[PDB]
Amino acid sequence: GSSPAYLKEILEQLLEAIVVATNPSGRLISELFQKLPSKVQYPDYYAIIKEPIDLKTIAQRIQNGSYKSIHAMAKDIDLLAKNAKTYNEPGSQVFKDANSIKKIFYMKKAEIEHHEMA
Repeated sequence: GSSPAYLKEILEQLLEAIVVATNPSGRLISELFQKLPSKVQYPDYYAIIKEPIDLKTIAQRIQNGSYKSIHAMAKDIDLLAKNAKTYNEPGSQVFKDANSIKKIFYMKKAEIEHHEMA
């Protein structure tokens, strides 16, 4: 089984793929997902979203050793995207970027596993 250090490297690879990704315009897809919305500016968000999460939290979990599997990080990516697609609307940039983050994450997860299988 993967050591904590080996797992950390894998999770860091997955996170980096998300945070460096750009749209055609050159804008970072991850920009609005790094930190949760301000509680002062978005009290509606916190009334609506049961378990908020951002990339800062996910990064902290990677650094602290709180994930014990890749699947555990995947569940948090699912949550991140689901929340964004609940608060914002289909066709909005945040909604689109949430789906983009999910695609980037799952593609990289598949690639990492594929390499492990030979």
